[PDB]
Amino acid sequence: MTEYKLVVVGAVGVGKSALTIQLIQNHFVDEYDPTIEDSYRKQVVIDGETCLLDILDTAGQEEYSAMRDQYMRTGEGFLCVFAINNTKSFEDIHHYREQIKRVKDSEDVPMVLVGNKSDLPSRTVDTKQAQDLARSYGIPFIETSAKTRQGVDDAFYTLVREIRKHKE
Ligand SMILES: c1coc(CNc2nc3ccccc3[nH]2)c1
Repeated sequence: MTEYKLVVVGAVGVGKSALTIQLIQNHFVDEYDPTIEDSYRKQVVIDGETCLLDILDTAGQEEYSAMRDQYMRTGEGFLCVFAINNTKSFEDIHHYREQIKRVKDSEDVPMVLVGNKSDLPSRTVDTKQAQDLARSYGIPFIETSAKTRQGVDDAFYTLVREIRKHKE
């Protein structure tokens, strides 16, 4: 069986806990609790093939910098999730990308750009911003609304295909 090493990252105030739980047991929790290290693995059918998704959600604080290079050495797919309500996270994506690219040590990297909290009326970061920024990276941007379950699975399937075809 094929294992997809994916890691969930982002900023504080986005709610990665809801993103992980929604994809695992299919539940949405409004409660925000900072998780450090939890195991999130589930078998999903990708394009007619059942595969095991090995996902590890990590911290998003600057307090945890030493363990950064650790999970970045095993994780193949980095889930850079930001929030449209937080324009800071939009910028932090570049810094995070820089750190990731620093560990990856490669220009070509199959990653995606997804944002949460798209259900909030306080949209600080508009679509044009992300869509235009994606042009510089060379990777598409996907809107992930875990609130109403829109784009959740869709954005996850594309990532797998990009990585699968890259291994071929
Ligand atoms: C118990 C503790 O970790 C596990 C699963 N391992 C695991 N390695 C990973 C490396 C990168 C991303 C997710 C990963 N997930 C089970």
